[PDB]
Amino acid sequence: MIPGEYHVKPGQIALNTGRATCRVVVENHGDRPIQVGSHYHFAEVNPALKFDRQQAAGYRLNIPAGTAVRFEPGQKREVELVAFAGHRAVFGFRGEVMGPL
Amino acid sequence: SNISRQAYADMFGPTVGDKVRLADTELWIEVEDDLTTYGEEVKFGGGKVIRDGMGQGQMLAADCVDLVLTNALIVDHWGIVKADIGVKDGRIFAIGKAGNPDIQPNVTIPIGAATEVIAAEGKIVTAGGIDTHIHWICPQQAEEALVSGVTTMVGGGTGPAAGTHATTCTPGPWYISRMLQAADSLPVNIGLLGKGNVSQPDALREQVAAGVIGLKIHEDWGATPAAIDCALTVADEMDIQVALHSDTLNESGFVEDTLAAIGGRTIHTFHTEGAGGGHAPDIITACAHPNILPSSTNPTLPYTLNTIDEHLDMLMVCHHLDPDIAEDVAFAESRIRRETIAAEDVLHDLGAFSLTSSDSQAMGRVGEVILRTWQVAHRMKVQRGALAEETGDNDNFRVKRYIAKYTINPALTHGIAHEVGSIEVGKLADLVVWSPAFFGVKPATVIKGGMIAIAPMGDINASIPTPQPVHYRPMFGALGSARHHCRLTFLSQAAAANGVAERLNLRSAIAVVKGCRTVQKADMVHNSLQPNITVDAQTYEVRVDGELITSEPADVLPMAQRYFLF
Amino acid sequence: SNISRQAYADMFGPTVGDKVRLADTELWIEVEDDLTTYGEEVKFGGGKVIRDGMGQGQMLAADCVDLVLTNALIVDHWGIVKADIGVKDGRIFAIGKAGNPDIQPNVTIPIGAATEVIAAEGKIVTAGGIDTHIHWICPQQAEEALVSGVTTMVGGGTGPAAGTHATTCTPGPWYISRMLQAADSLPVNIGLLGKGNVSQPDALREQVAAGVIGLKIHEDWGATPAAIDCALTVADEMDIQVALHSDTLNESGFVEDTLAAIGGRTIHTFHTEGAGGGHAPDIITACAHPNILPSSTNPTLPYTLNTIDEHLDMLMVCHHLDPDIAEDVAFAESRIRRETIAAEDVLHDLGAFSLTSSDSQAMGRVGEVILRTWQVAHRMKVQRGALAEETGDNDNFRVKRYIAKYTINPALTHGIAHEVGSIEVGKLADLVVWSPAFFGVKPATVIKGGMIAIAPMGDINASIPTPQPVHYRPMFGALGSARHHCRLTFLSQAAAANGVAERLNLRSAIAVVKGCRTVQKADMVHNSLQPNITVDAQTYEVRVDGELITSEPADVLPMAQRYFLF
Amino acid sequence: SNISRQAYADMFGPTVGDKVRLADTELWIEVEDDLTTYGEEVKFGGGKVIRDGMGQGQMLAADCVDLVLTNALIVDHWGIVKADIGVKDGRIFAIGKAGNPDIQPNVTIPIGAATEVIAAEGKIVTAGGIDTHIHWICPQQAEEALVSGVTTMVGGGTGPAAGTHATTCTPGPWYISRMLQAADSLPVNIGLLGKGNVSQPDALREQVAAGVIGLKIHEDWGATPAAIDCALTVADEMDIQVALHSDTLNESGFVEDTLAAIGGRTIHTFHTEGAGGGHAPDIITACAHPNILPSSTNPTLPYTLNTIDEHLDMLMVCHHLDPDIAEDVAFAESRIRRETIAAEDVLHDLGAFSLTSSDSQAMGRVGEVILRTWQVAHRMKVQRGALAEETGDNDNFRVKRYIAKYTINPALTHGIAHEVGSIEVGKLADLVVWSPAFFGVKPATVIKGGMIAIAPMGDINASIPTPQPVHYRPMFGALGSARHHCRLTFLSQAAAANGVAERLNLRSAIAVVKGCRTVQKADMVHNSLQPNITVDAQTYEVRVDGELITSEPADVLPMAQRYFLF
Amino acid sequence: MELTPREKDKLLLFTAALVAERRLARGLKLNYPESVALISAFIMEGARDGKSVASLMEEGRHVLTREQVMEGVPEMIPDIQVEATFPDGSKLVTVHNPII
Amino acid sequence: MELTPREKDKLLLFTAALVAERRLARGLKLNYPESVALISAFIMEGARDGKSVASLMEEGRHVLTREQVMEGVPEMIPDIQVEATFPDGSKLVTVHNPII
Ligand code: NI
Ligand code: NI
Ligand code: NI
Ligand code: NI
Ligand code: NI
Ligand code: NI
Repeated sequence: MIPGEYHVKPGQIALNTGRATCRVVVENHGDRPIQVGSHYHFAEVNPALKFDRQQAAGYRLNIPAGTAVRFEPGQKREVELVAFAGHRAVFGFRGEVMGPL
Repeated sequence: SNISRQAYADMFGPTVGDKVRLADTELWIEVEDDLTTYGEEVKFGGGKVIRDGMGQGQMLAADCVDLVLTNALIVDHWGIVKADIGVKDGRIFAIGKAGNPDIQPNVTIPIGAATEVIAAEGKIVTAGGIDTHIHWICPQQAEEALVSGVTTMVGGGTGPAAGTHATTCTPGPWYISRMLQAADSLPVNIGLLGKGNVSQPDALREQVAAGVIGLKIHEDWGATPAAIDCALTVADEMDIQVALHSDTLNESGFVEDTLAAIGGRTIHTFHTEGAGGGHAPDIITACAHPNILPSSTNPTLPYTLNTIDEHLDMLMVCHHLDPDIAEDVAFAESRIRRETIAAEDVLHDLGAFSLTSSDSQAMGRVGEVILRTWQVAHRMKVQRGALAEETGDNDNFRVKRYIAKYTINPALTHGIAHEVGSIEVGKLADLVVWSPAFFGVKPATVIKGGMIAIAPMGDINASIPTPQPVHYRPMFGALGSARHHCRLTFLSQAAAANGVAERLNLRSAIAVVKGCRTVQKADMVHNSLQPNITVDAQTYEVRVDGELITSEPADVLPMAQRYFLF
Repeated sequence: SNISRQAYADMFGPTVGDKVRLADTELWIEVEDDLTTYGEEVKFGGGKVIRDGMGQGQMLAADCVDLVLTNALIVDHWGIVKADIGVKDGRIFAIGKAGNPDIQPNVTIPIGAATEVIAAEGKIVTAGGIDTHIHWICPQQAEEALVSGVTTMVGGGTGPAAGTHATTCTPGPWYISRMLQAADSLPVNIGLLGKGNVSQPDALREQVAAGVIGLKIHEDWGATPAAIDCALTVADEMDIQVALHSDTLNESGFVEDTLAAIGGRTIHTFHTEGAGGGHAPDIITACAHPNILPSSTNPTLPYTLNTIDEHLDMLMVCHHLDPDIAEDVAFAESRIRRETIAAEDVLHDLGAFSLTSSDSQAMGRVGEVILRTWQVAHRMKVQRGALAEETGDNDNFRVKRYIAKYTINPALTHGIAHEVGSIEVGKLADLVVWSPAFFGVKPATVIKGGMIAIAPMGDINASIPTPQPVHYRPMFGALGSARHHCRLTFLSQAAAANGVAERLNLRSAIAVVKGCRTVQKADMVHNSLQPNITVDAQTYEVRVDGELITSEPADVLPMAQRYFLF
Repeated sequence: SNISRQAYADMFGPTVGDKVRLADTELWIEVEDDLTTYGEEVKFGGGKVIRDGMGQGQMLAADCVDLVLTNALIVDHWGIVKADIGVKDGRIFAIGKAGNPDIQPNVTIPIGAATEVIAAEGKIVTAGGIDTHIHWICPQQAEEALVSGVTTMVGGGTGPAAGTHATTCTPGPWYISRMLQAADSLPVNIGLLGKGNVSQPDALREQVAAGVIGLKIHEDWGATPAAIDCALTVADEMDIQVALHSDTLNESGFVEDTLAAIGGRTIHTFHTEGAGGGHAPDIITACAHPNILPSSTNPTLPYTLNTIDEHLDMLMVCHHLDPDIAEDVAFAESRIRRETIAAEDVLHDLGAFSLTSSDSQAMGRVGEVILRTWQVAHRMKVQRGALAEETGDNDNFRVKRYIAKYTINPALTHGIAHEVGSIEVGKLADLVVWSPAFFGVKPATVIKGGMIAIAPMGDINASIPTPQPVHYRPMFGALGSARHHCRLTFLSQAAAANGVAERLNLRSAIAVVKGCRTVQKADMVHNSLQPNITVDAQTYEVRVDGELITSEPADVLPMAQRYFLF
Repeated sequence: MELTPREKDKLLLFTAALVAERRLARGLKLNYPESVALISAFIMEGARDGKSVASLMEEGRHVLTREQVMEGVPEMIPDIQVEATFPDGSKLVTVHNPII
Repeated sequence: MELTPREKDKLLLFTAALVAERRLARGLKLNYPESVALISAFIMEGARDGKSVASLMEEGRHVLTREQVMEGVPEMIPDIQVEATFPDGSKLVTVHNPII
């Protein structure tokens, strides 16, 4: 007996189903580490990360909510992106869109 | 992408199908529904979701909530579901999916710059409890009750005076006025009960016009057919509730005579089992009636090995009885009965008894209403198994039936359900956050009117709020003017119309009671049973439809020695 | 029918002829009268008398009392009697026979639906004490005094500042204003004293107009003939009292010069024995004068084995004296005299000294004014026997003479007897309920303005209010607005007329002082003796009519180690 | 006549040339000046100077001060001098020579009947501290800070909610309104910070118009270039300050990008060393800029043997990080760096870092801002010796440079220096009296608005205020209305103009912030250095002009185990 | 720990009993508050051990005797009451005439 | 003494630990609050003695074992945190999974 214990049924949860995704190879050209959160507009991340910013427009990382991907200096890796939903309006970040799309 | 169910539970709390153990009891709840869109859950923290342009939008204050409880496991009379909770203007705005409509789907609770966040993932959230049997013996009772998870307190008293030690009555205009003023200083919603024992209607009307939301008929002041009729007549015209503690001595008549005096009019019977007071030995038969809203006080809940021994003495100091006077003691055995005490537990499990209450410092424990209600559910599960209404391999229905006993039913009985009593939109945001391991015992956070009023707090000088010693301390929602804005003082319609609030210069928000005369047993949520019950005048055996109703005394109970220092 | 006297006492408290021991002292009081009709006593409880149609009537609130103290043993300057006490609108309504005129005889205190009940059978009830020598060093002093049975506190201070550590003065308009505002937060009636040490009248008038009810002349600020004359001149025109702590150093003159400066004008002399301050070594000779109202501070009361040893050091930290400076220490032996300390006790027994006070945290104990007054009475009974005024085999007169010292006499001295000071109709209901075994030590209930403000209270979560731990806790009468309604802030007539209360937005009830210039030694109840007293300048021996006045130091005292944990 | 220097010091405190040790540190201050006329010093007590016609004059209240602190040793950014301090109308009236112009020479601070006295001979007096990094996690924080010597608290929060646990933000109009109301109940001056993380200006303007005096930009809500620009634009038009906790993850850019976003606009950088948050690993390079006002939070001050070990864990519970998530932990080593932690101490000694703060219960200790600031000064003296600016054989300059860090500089940074921050005429009388042996650890008296609000107080029932147990207890300046009159609630100019105070019915005095946009690094008193600093991206080594900046970890510190029970 | 007000209040009872305990050990005759605290604390530990209410109501009368307390003390304590968490929850124990 | 609020607050932790200490001595299995108080107090004394944060984070895991506490208690205490005045000032000690 463990007070307040869970009895989670086994299996998995499919995340962000029914949405467009794409894979992008990203490389950290900066000299300091960079970490990106799950809902950040990927196209507006730190300029030191080199990748096809055009393809990443309107996308965010296809990872569980609240997690992140770290890029050590010189690190190269392919990441999977998932498209923003809702109104598909972007405000904030580096201020590159500040509107729909 | 994909995530395993266990890792998911660890990050955002349990989801549909997952079961959770309530504290150290044998009760298990199962998430019936989840209002989220997997992958779009909102979480706060460094690099998390709730950030500008992401999980937080660009709306103005008017277009977003003031507070959001993220990933909560709601346990209420209407369901056990996973969802975000939005609070706006001190009230429940919505139960749904929170976030930013700009980039996320299905957002019903918008989060903006003006939104504070409470992380509830892994926690159970319930409405604040409502205790309708409070003896205002001392003001310290409010903090004790708030700490246990009770946010509304209805009762009567003037302090440690004989009348109050024995009855829930705030006698007359002057004392009623004084207590209403004092009420502004307490961090719980409050409603007062006047002395209803009089055979002259005007004496009662004055009290209602002064501010009480109900009248207590108590035998110590004379619970006679004349007094009862008078109180009910006034209650019927002023829309206030009547609470009853009948004639234990059978001095003016037996239970059938009292029932006859009531004449089918709506009335809340206090401690219906009788140990707390009432026609010996069959006051319990009252729960069979359509116009009777029955409640239990907590010392007899649940039936344990030490219950009887303890009661024989407790019943002396409360009612000012003399152990040296034969008549003052000889009736003890007629008032404390193993037979009705064992039956009371089953009657709750069947939904015949609809409310639980304390009877604070007058044969009841103010900080144990919630705790004891769950101990009874545990004991009944252990002894009787699944309820006829249960579905699935969980105790979901039993949980909804019992939580209703100290939340929505007390609210309905006293005409305040339009304001408090459950987690429904528009109601005051009186919420309690619980860690599953401490459910019903020690809350993580107690929210009043949308502001945290009390919570466990560690070393004030520490680098974080968690270092020892951790103990409950008053928060901003309990301070001066902020407190006034987050609590309600309930008044009768007549008092509200007479300008009583302005006259006494009451600072807190005011609410008016209504619908006290129209509620009946059928309106009690999940507890509307009207059993054909009888009590043998000689053996004291309780029977429903001829079958004997009884249970066995517990030797050990959950939510006890594992959690308390003393 | 018939009932034996013992069983009667056990049920309703003692009656005419019965004697009662005061705590663990040698003092015995005897009930002088009983206002009841035997068989018609009112008692509250299950099946008792105070019930609808029985001991409780059908009247409206306006025609019955709000509170009734049943079967009380009143101990006041006017008598020691058994009676019910009625309280209406926060004031004493009547002392008599309570009940319902419909079925009972001789009812003078009607009980109705609007009446709360306090069962006082077996208890002694007294007026609340009045301490007129308070140094407002810290606000915590109020709770300490209230717990001991003191309900009115007169004094001066701004907090833990040097001026206040040494003198009872709230210096000027700004500080006076600030303290009056702070006063609303304390559960005792309060009146402030300004700094009276100035030779320019206007500087004093401003202070009186600001709100003080008196002026303290203290040697630390310069108790010179010029300052004294100035203060008295202002006192005579503004109807406020002057408290004096004379020139111990004999710097400006001897006691005869100060007396000459006073010029027959009314004045309250603080700690008249001198240890607390005053012309060394004969300030005590002041009690011989008609215009002098003399009081004692409590550390010298009563003369014990440890008194002298303790005083030599205490007299340093208070007045900011340097033990390394010869002049600051050499006078210690001139200020602390065994001779006058032993005489002071007898002077109280004879009625030459009329008041007792504390001198809170400046050579005095705030929670021991009442306690010490009774210890002196005990010690005097033990040493001198019955007073010339006693009648019967009891200490009734000695008890009335001593209770007057901290109740009615302080009230008369400061012009507030029209409001407080005794249990008489029309006065504010500041009452203290005591169990005989704890009389003068630890009260059962402290009532302020008709609401219980503090009382011993057990476990808040318990089934009854009696379980341990039991300790004093604030009640509703001490909460916010209810407190404001049950306490009085005393103002000078000029301040009251100037609209000071409205200007500072004072929330409590306001009372105005009056009759401070017309009281004289002859007006002090049971303590009006003007002895022909002399003090030998060399031996310090006190003599009255040539006879030496002295007493012996106590090794053990009642109301001490049997009651206190530390 | 003549008196020896030692006897003089013992009587009136030290004078010109005398040195004093600060607590148990190695820091020594030397009295630079004395404003008295030898032989004419004012001292209070029996037979002392402050008496009618002597050191006290005949003036009316308007012509003399309400309070005088006699013979104080002032330690402020402008000097270390001996003088009397006059307080009138709750503000500093004069620093000079007190007394009576009638008989004494050079009197600049007149003492009359309306004057209270605080004896400060032998004590050090300083302005009250100002903590600008408060997380309003619980109200108990105010008493803790006041006890340590901090009288103004600026920060944000709604209580123990996730958002507040992590950031100093009071989100939106409703919560801002509620906290402003709650603020009236606390004995410290208060100013709130809103959530500045939004890319829509109107959402920020509403918050400023609601009452906040600044906006906190925090990474947990998204410290992006867009959010930063938006907050600063609003700050520039509404004259409020912006506090920054940058993007530690380097998610939106590196430190150079954030600096670029700031664009030379005025901004207060929180915990500039970075352990508390900020671009890893070079946020510290911000102190090189003219528009940046840099502060430190206190856990890293000063560098000790246990610092690193402790931080690795503390940085988890604050920001809601998961130790099981690689990304949530892997960066710990990038945020907690021995290199920058050791350099921070030297940067303070050089005047590159201008403020100290707590970061209450979110990686900081509310009661240790003052204490830790002095521990750093001690450690730097020990390691580096005299500062280039020192003159004489004392640490006078180092003391002025460090006291400015928690007094005047925080005041200037947030636009409240016109009201508080130092002991200068016209400023609110928020003063702290210290015994030299307890300097910076446990104060003798804490004065707010001219009334003592908290001080150590002994046994309430004792004959004097000094008997044990002695512990801090609230005084009159912390009670109800008196408190409202002695504290300030700071509002933005827009809020003040909109009638927010009247709308929420705020009872305390109101002050308006101004000059938040015009302050720059050059305005920081004694701490205006803009070093050419660099941080090696790989080694994390801090360099100024190419030279390595570092220090050694302390094994034992003063103001620690010798003073605390736990 | 998450101590509620009632748990903290009992810490005061416990500490008061520590005082009495040491004094009794020195061989002193206990006064009123010391006697109440000593017996009360004994009952609380009894409940922690799992003793029944019935057993404690009895055992509580054998903690202090008339020769271990000051004169008049037994008469000042007609009974002692205290609640504690038994295995079956909070229960009230009333000890009548505890000092004989 | 001039005790600040934080010092007084710690007196409450200390007293709570005295309770647990006596119960463990009687041979009882400690509950939740007793376990937290006992281990916490141990750490505070450790700091008074001058032990390092690193040492205490380790030693704290050997105060109580799974057989000395009630069922479910170890799971109710994933960690214990307490601050105290070390020779080098106040420091936070976090003991992970203290009961094994
Ligand atoms: Ni009842
Ligand atoms: Ni009741
Ligand atoms: Ni005096
Ligand atoms: Ni005095
Ligand atoms: Ni930060
Ligand atoms: Ni912070």
